[PDB]
Amino acid sequence: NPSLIRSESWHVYDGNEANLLDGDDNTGVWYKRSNGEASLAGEFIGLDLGKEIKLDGIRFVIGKNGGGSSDKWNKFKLEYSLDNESWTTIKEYDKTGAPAGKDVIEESFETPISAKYIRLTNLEPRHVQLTFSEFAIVSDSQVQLVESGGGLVQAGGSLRLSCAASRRSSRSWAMAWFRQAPGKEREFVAKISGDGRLTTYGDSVKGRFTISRDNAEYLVYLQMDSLKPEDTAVYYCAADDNYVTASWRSGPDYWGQGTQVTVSS
Amino acid sequence: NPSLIRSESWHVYDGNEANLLDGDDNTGVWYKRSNGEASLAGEFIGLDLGKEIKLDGIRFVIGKNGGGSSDKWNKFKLEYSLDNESWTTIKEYDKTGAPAGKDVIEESFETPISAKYIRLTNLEPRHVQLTFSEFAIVSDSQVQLVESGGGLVQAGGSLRLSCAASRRSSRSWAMAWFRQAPGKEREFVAKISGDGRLTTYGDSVKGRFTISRDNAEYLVYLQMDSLKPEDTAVYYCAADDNYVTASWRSGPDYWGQGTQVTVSS
Amino acid sequence: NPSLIRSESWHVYDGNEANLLDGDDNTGVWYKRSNGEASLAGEFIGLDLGKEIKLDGIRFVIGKNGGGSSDKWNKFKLEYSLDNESWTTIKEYDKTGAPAGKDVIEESFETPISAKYIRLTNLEPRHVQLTFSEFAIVSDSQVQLVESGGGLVQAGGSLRLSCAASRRSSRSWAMAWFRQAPGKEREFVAKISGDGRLTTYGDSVKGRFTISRDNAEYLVYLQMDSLKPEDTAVYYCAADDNYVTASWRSGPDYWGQGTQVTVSS
Amino acid sequence: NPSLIRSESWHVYDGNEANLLDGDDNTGVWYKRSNGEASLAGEFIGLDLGKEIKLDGIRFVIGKNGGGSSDKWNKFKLEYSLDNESWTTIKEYDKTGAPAGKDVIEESFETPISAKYIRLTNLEPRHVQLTFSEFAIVSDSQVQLVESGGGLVQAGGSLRLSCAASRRSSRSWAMAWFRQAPGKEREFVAKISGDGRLTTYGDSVKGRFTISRDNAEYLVYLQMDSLKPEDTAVYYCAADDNYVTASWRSGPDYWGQGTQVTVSS
Amino acid sequence: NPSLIRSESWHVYDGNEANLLDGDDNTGVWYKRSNGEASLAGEFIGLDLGKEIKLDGIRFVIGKNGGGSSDKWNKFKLEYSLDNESWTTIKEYDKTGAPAGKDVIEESFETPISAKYIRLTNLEPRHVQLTFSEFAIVSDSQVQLVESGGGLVQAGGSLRLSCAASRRSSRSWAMAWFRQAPGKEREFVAKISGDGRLTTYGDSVKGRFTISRDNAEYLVYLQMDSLKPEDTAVYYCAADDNYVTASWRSGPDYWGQGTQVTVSS
Amino acid sequence: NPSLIRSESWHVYDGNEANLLDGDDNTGVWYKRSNGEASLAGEFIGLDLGKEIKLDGIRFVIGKNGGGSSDKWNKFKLEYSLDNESWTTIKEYDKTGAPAGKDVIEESFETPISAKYIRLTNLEPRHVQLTFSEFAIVSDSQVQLVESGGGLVQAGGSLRLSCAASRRSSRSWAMAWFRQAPGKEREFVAKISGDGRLTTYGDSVKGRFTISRDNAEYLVYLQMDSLKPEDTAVYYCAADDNYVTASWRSGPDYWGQGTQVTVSS
Amino acid sequence: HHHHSNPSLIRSESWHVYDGNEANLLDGDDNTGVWYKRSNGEASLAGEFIGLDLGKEIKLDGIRFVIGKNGGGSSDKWNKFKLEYSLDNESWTTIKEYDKTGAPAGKDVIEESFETPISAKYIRLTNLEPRHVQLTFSEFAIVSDSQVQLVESGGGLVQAGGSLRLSCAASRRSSRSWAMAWFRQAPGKEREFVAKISGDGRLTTYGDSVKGRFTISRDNAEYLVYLQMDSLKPEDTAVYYCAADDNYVTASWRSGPDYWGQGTQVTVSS
Ligand SMILES: CN(Cc1cnc2nc(N)nc(N)c2n1)c1ccc(C(=O)N[C@@H](CCC(=O)O)C(=O)O)cc1
Ligand SMILES: CN(Cc1cnc2nc(N)nc(N)c2n1)c1ccc(C(=O)N[C@@H](CCC(=O)O)C(=O)O)cc1
Ligand SMILES: CN(Cc1cnc2nc(N)nc(N)c2n1)c1ccc(C(=O)N[C@@H](CCC(=O)O)C(=O)O)cc1
Ligand SMILES: CN(Cc1cnc2nc(N)nc(N)c2n1)c1ccc(C(=O)N[C@@H](CCC(=O)O)C(=O)O)cc1
Ligand SMILES: CN(Cc1cnc2nc(N)nc(N)c2n1)c1ccc(C(=O)N[C@@H](CCC(=O)O)C(=O)O)cc1
Ligand code: NA
Ligand code: NA
Ligand code: NA
Ligand code: NA
Ligand code: NA
Ligand code: NA
Ligand code: NA
Ligand code: NA
Ligand code: NA
Ligand code: NA
Ligand code: NA
Ligand code: NA
Ligand code: NA
Ligand code: NA
Repeated sequence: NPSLIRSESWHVYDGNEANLLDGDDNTGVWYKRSNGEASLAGEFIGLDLGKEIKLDGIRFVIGKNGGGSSDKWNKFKLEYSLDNESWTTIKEYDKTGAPAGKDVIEESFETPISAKYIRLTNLEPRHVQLTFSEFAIVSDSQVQLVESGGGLVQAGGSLRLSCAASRRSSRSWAMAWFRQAPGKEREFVAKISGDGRLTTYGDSVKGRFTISRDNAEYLVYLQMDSLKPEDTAVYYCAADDNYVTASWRSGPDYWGQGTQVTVSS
Repeated sequence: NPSLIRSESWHVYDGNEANLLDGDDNTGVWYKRSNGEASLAGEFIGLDLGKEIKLDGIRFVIGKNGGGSSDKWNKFKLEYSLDNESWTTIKEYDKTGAPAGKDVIEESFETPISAKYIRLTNLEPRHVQLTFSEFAIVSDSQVQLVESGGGLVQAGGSLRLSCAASRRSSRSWAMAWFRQAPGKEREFVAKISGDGRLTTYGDSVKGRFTISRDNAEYLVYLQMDSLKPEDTAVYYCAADDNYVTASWRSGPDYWGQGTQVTVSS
Repeated sequence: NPSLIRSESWHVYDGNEANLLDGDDNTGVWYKRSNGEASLAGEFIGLDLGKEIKLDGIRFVIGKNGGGSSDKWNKFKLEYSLDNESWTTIKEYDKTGAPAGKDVIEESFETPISAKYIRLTNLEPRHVQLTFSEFAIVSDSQVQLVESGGGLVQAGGSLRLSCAASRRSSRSWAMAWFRQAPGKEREFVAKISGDGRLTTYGDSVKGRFTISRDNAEYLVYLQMDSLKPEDTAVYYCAADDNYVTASWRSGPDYWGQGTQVTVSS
Repeated sequence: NPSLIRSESWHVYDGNEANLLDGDDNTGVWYKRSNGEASLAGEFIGLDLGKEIKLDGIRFVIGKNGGGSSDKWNKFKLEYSLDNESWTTIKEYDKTGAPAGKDVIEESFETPISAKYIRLTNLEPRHVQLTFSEFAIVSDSQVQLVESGGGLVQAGGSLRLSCAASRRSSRSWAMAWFRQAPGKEREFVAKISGDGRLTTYGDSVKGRFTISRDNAEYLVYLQMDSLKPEDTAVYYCAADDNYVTASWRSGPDYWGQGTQVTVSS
Repeated sequence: NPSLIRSESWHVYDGNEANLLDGDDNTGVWYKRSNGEASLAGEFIGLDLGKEIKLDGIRFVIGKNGGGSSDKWNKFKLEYSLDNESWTTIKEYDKTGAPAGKDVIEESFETPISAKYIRLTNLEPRHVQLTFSEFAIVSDSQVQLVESGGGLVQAGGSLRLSCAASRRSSRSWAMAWFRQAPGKEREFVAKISGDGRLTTYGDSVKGRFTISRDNAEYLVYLQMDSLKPEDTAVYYCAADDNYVTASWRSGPDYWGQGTQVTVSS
Repeated sequence: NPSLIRSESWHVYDGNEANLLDGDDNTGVWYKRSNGEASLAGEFIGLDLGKEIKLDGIRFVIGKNGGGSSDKWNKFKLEYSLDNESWTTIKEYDKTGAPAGKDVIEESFETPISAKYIRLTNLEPRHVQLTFSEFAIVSDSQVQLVESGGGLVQAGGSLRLSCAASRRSSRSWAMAWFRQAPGKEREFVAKISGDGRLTTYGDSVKGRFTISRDNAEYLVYLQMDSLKPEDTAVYYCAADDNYVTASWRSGPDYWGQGTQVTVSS
Repeated sequence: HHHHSNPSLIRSESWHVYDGNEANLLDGDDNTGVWYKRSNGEASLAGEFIGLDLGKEIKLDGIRFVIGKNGGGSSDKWNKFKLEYSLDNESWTTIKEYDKTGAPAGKDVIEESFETPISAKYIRLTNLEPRHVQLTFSEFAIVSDSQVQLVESGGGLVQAGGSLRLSCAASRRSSRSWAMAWFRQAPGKEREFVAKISGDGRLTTYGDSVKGRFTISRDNAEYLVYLQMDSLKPEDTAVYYCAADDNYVTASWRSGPDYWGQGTQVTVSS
C-alpha cells in the first residue's frame, strides 16, 4: 500500500497528508517550509510504493484549490528509483507562468516502468508556498494570510520569510511585518505600499532587514540579514488598506498566525 | 533610581516588574521561562544600581504570596559587582525544602560594601516556576494552572515543560497534557494519575515523551525527546478529578492558557 | 453578647475560643479532638444567642490562616433551633477539595429567621484537624506538628490518631510514630516512607496497628486496634528526611508534642 | 397515677424522684450507683402504669439540665410488659456522641400498645453518672463535684469509682483521689495531671490502684484491685489548679463529698 | 453479539430480556427482586462484550415507559472490566428525583476504552422496582399492581416487600396486603389509607408487621419482622377506593399477582 | 569472620588490609590509586560478612594517624546491600575541611538492619590520598613523600598525579616533579614555589603539563595532557628549600619513590 | 622533719599558662603538658628559658626534656636554642645547641647522655633567636641511678607612641581555608572591627579607626596569624579577639565568623 515521502523541511500548515492519497482532487495540503521560505532545488514529494512494481502511468495533482498566491514549482522533474539512492528522470517540466491552482500531471507509460519509489523533484529555487492535492499510480469560512520560512538561526545569519494568501483581493493592500517576543508587545518591523513603491522600517531593523513583494505571484518577503538574538520572536504578516496606518497594531485588517524565528548567540 | 536586571530567558506571566520595586511585599511577578522549564544555574535576578555606591544592606523578597506550587530556588548566591563582568559572593543559601511563599532575605553589611550591581544568582537547576516580590537596598482567586518552558528546538532535540498552580487543592487530581496545532483539533498527549503511579500516552508521542509529577513541589512535567516537526503545537496542561476521563477533551475541570512548542528542520 | 457552643469532645490546641467572637478574621483557634482523631457526623460549632431573635443572615469564617493541612469539614449543614431540641436545616455545603485556610460563609435571609441557636453541623466523618476563625450574625513562623485523637479507651478497643503540620514543606518526609510511658524510654512504633509505599512496625505492635498518610491533605494516621494497657503512653509523630533513620530516636528532625493514650481494662 | 420504677443498685444524690413525674423538663434527679460506678446491661428506668392501659406515645427526657459531664446511656431500648417478667422491644437507640444535658425522647406509636409497664433498658455498659429530667405517657454560683460507685465489697476483690462534675471548665485541672477513715486523716491516694500524662500514688496503694481520666465525657476514675480491709474509708475526689500541689490536703481547690467504700474480710 | 449481564438477585416480571438488546427504546423489562424489595449497593446491569474490545461510547436506556412508580436508581456508576474481577469507574451519576420512565444515558469515549465488560452499578440502597429498556455500544393497556421482594428466610428473620404500579391514578387509593397459603383461604394482613395516616393489622401479624407508603415514589411497603413458619404464603397487594372495605376479600378493586414468601426453621 | 572489600583501582602503599580488621584503631593502611590520583564518585571501602546478618551499628575509622596530608573523602555515604547489586543509603556525611587524622564513624542502629554488605562510598571527587584504620560491625621516623596516579594510559590522553606527605613541616618548601626512563637520565619536569605563585616547566613539556599545589590540604599535583610515548618513566616528587635549586637533580632535600607512568600507542 | 624534694620547674616570667598546669610538666607523663601565652609581645625573645632547679648541686648522667606537646595544630617550638647549666644561677655553660627549624608541630623528645657526669644545680633550654610562635611543653626529667581552639597571645600593657605584636594559634588545623580577622571590644562598648586577611594572605582590610597604624599578617606554614600594632593610643584599649570565617567578605562583620578566641587584653597608658 503506497505511502507518501517528501522533503523534511516542509511542515503541514492546513489540511493533512492523508488528503494526498485519498482519490479526491479537492482535498489538499498547504506547506510552510522550515528554515527560510524558498523551496530549494532538490526538494521533492512523491510516494514510496512499498516494494518494486510495474507502473503503467501516474496521476499526481499539484497545487490546490483557490485563487490565491502562486502555489507550484517552476521547473521540476518526475523521477523513479529502486534503491532510494539512484534516480532516473522520466520527464522534465517547465510550468513558469502557470496560474495558481490544481494542475493535473497525468503521465502514461506505454512500457511499464519498474520502480519502488517515484517522485517530483524541484529543479530551481522557488519562492512560493507549495500546495498539493493528490498522488496516485496507474497499475492498470473566510481567507488567510500565511507566513512561512523560519526556525533556528545562528547569530549574524540571514533568513528570509514569505507571506502568501488563500484568495486574491480586487483591491490593493499595504502589507506589513510585525513581531512579538514572549510577554512583550507586538512591535512594528516593516511596511510596504500596495504598488511596492513606498517602504519604511522600524528603528531596530533599518539597514539589516528588507521588505518586498511580488504582486504577480502574490507574496511578500522579509529578508533578515545580520540577525541578533534580540530578533527572536514570532513574526506576523499583516494587510492594511491604509499604508499610513499599516505600522500600528490597530491598523491591519488582516493578520497571519505567525512564524517563530529564534536566533541563538 | 535603581532598575531591575534579570535573566534574559524569563518572561512575565502575571503582574509586572514594577511590582518588584514598588516598595510593597504583596505585589509580585510570576515568571515563565522560554526553552525549558528548568531554571539553569547562572540564572539571576537583582538590581542595577545606577553608579558605584556604599551599601548598608539589602532586603530582597523572593517567592510570591500563595500556597500553590513551589516558587523559589534551592541553592543560590547573593553576589555584587562594579562592572557587571566580575562578581563576588556575599552569601550562599540553601533553601531546600522551604514551603512556597514569600521569603524575606535580609542582610546587614556591617562593612559598607561598594557595588553598582547586586543580585541573587542560581547554583543548581530548579524545576519550578519562579515568583518574586520585592528588591530593595539600604544606604546612609479562582485557581489558575500555568505551563512554562516551550520554545523552538531543532528536530531530534529535547524540551521539557512544567505546569504550576496558584492554589493547592485538598482533593487529588489526574493531570494531562493536550496539544493543539492551529486549525487542527486539540489532541490528547499524556495523562498521569493522582499519585503518579499510572500513565498513558497517545500513539504518536508514545516512547518519545514522558509525563511525571512531583506532588510535594506541585508541578507536573513533560519531557519531550526525539522531537519531530509534527510535534509543533500549543501544549496545554489540564486537571481532571477522574483519570479515565482525563484523556478526553471534555474530562478536565481546569485548563492552562497553554505553551508553544515548535520543532524546526 | 452571643456565646459559642461546640462539640464537647474537642479541646483547644492553640489560639483561644475568644478569637472566635472577637470580630477579627486573622485570629482563630486550632482544635484537637479527644477520643479519636476524626470529627464525626453530628458534630457542631455555632452560637447560642441567649434568646429568640430575628436573623438577617450570618457570617461564619471557617478554617484559619492556613498553608498546611486541610482544616475544614467536607459536607456540613447550617441549621437553627428555637428550643434546642429541634433543628431545621438552612443550607447544606459541600466543600470537598477546598484548599486549606480561611473560608468565608456569608448568608442572607430575605425574610428573617426566628432562632435561639444557629450552627454548622457536620454531615460525614472527617479525618482532619479542624480550625475556625470567626462567628458573627446580622440583625437591626516556623513549623509545628500537631497530633490529635488522644484520650481513653477500654482494653481490646480501637483508636485513631492523626498528625497535622502548620506549614507544608517542599521536600518529601518519611513520617514515624513513637511512644513513651513516663520514666520509660521512647520506643519506636511505626514508620512510613515519603510516598506511603513502604511501612514497618515495631515488634510490640505488628498486626494491631496501621500507619497511613494522605499526602494531598497532609496528615499521617495511626490506627490502633486490639489495644491493651501496655499501650498506654504519650504518642509522638515525627518527620525524618531519611526513612532508614526514621525509626531511631535521633533520625527525625521535627517532633510533635504528642497526644496521651491510655488503655484501661 | 403512674409511679416510677428503676434499677435497685442506683440511689439518689440530688433532687428526688418526684421531679421525674412533675410535667417539668427543668427539674431532675442525679443518680450515684453502688458496687461499681458503671451502669450495666439490663439496668433500667421507667413507669409502673398502675393498671394495664393503652398508649399512643411516650415522652421521656433523659439527662438533666446543664452542660456538665455526659449523663445518658449510649445504647438502650424501649420496652414494655404486661406481666413484668417478659418484655417486648419498641425502638432501640444509639446516642453515642450525644451532648450532656436534656435529651427528649418523644415517640408516638402508629398502633396503640397496651402494657402495665414501659421503661428504658441499657444494652451496653456505660462509665457515666446517669441523670434524668422527666417521664410521661400519652392516652387519647459554684461548681459541684461527685463521686459514684462503691459501697460494700469482699476482700481481695475489685471496685471502680468515678467522679463527675456539674459545670465544666475552660481551664485544665489536676484531679486527685484522697481517702479518709473515720478518726484519721485524709490520705492521698492518687493524682493525675490535666492532660492525663502524669500520675502518682500513695505507697499504700501503688500497684493495686489506677487513676485515669476521660476529658471528653468529663470524668475521673479510680480502678481499685485486690482491696484489703484497711482500704475501708470515704473516698473523695478533688481538683487542683496545680498538679504539683495536688497530693497535699491544702492543695485541691474543689472537693467532692465523698463515697463510702467498705472491704469486709 | 454482546450478551446481557445483571444481578443474580433479580428475576423478570414481564418483558423478555432480549428486549434489552433489540435496539428499540419502547420495549423493556420490569424486574422483581429475590430477597427483599430494595436494590442494594453493588447490584448491576450491563454487557458481556464477548471478547475484549475497544469502545467509543455506549447508550443505555434505563426505566421503562409508563408514568408509574419510580423505576431507577438514585446514585450509580458506569464502570468497566477486563476480566470481570476488576472495575474501573467511568462516571458516577446522581438522578435523585428524576421522574419515572425512560432515561437515555449516552456517553462518548473520545479515546477508545478497552473492555470485555461494561455495566451500571448501584451506589446506595434504592427502594423501587427497577425496569430497563435498552443496552448498546458504539465501536466504529390496564393497570398492574406488582409485588416484589420475598424469597426464603430463616424463622425469626426479617423481610420487606414492595408494591409498584404501571400507571398513576389521579384518584387516590387505599392499599392493603393479603396472604394465602394454598388450599387454605386468602387472609387479610394489613391496610393503609391514601394519606397514610390510617392503618390497621390482621390479628396474627399484630405488632410484627408494618405497612407503609411513599406516594411521591408510588410504592407501598410491607415490613415483616420476626417471621414464623406460619407466615409462609403468597402475599398480594390490593387497591381499594374505600379504606373501610380494604380489609375485606370482596373490597379491593385491583389485585397484584402475588409474591411467594417462605419461612423455614 | 568478615572480609574487607574496596575499589579495585587501589593499591596498598603502607600497612596491610589486616590492620583494618584487626580491632586496633592504631594500625592502618595507606592507599594509592591507578590511572589518576583523584578519587572518583562511587569508590568505596567496607565489609563482606559471608551470610546476611542483623546489624546493630558499625564502627569505621577512616583516615589514619599523623598530622600529614588530608586523608578523608569530603562527601560520602554509608550504604548496605543483600545481593551486592542494589544499595540503600543510611547516612551521608559531609566532612569538608576535617583535619588530617583519624575519624570515628560510629553509628548506632536502634532498629537493626540486615545486610550481607555495608560500605562507605564516595559522593563527589576527592583529590587526596586515602588512608583508613578500622572496620567493625556490632551484633552483641623521618618523613615519607608519596606519589599517586601512576599507571598506563594511551597516546593523546590525560592523567593526573598527587604527592602527599606523612608529616607537615613548619618550613615552607618549593616542590618539583622529575621523571626517568630505564637505561636513561633523570630529568627535571616542573617546579613550584612554596606559595605557588611561581612555576617553570621542562622543555619537552611547556604548554602541555600543569603543576599546582594545595597548601591547606598539603598536596602537589601534576596534570598531564596529550601524552606521548616519550613520557614513559617513573615519576618523582621532591621537595627543596630553595625554589632555584629545585630544578636540579642535586638541590632537593627529600624524594618520593616514584610512581610508574606508561603511555602506549 | 624528714624530706625528699624532687627538682622543680623554672621558666621566663613573661609567660603565663593558658591550658594545663605545670604539675603536668613534672609528672613523668609525656601526654600531659602546658600551653603558654606571653605577656607584652607575642614573640619569644632570645634568652627566654625553661628548665629545672635541682634543689642543690648534683651529678647528672643525663636529662630528658620533651618540648612541644600533643598537637596536630600550629607550630609549638623554638627554632634555635641551647641546653645549658649553672651552679650559681648567675652564669651558664652551653652543653649543646639545636636548630629545629622546619619541624612539625607536636612533641619533640630531647634525651641526652653525659658520658662523664656534669654536676650542676640548674639546667635548662634557652631560646637563641626570636620565635613568633606560641610555646608548648610536656615533661622535664633528669638521671641519677572534642572541639577546636583559637588563642591570642601578647600584650597586656604599653604606653603611648608604642608598638606590640599579637598572635593567634589553633589547637588543630582545618583542611579548608579560612579568612581570619581581629576585633576589639572596649569596656561597656560594642565589639568593633579591626582588620582581616584572606586565607591566602593576598587581601587585607583595616577599620578606619586604625588604617596605617596596624598591620595584619599570616603564616600558613606555621598556622599563625599576626597583628602588628604601631603608634598606639589609650583609645586602643580593649580585649582583642581573633576569628575565623569561611567568607572574606563576612569576615569583618560581627556575625560572619564561625570561631572566636576568648581574647587577650591590651591596655595603653600615656
Ligand atoms: C487541579 N488543582 C491544581 C493542581 C492539582 N494537583 C497538582 N499536582 C501537581 N503535581 N502539580 C500541579 N500543578 C497540580 N495542580 C487544583 C484544583 C482546584 C483548586 C481549587 O482552589 N479547587 C477548588 C475546590 C475547592 C473548593 O470547593 O473551593 C476551589 O475552588 O477551591 C486548586 C488546585
Ligand atoms: C516535616 N514537614 C511536616 C510534614 C511533612 N509531610 C507530611 N505528610 C503528611 N501526609 N502529613 C503530614 N502531617 C506531614 N507533615 C515539614 C517540614 C518543614 C516545614 C517547614 O516549614 N520548615 C521550615 C524550616 C526550614 C526550611 O526553610 O526548609 C522550612 O522553611 O522548611 C514544614 C513541614
Ligand atoms: C390503584 N392505583 C394503583 C396505586 C395507587 N396508589 C398507590 N400509592 C402508592 N403509594 N403506591 C402504589 N403503588 C399505588 N398504586 C391505580 C388505580 C387505577 C389506575 C388506572 O390507570 N385505572 C384505570 C381505570 C380508572 C380510571 O382511569 O378512571 C384507567 O383508566 O387507567 C392506575 C393505578
Ligand atoms: C579556624 N581554623 C583555625 C585557623 C585556620 N587557618 C589559620 N591560618 C593561619 N595562618 N593561622 C591560624 N591561626 C589559622 N587558624 C580552624 C577552624 C576549624 C578547624 C577544625 O578542626 N574544623 C572542623 C571541620 C572538620 C569537620 O567537619 O570535622 C572540625 O570540626 O574539625 C581547624 C582550624
Ligand atoms: C618536605 N615536606 C613535605 C611537604 C612540604 N610542603 C608541601 N606542600 C604541599 N602543598 N604539598 C605537599 N605534599 C608538601 N609536602 C616535609 C619535609 C620535612 C618534614 C619534616 O618532618 N622534616 C624533618 C626535618 C626538618 C625538621 O623538622 O627539622 C623533621 O624534623 O620532621 C615534613 C614535611
Ligand atoms: Na486529495
Ligand atoms: Na485599516
Ligand atoms: Na512588591
Ligand atoms: Na471530570
Ligand atoms: Na477571630
Ligand atoms: Na531527633
Ligand atoms: Na422534672
Ligand atoms: Na491550688
Ligand atoms: Na428494547
Ligand atoms: Na370497593
Ligand atoms: Na587498625
Ligand atoms: Na637544597
Ligand atoms: Na607531662
Ligand atoms: Na561564615
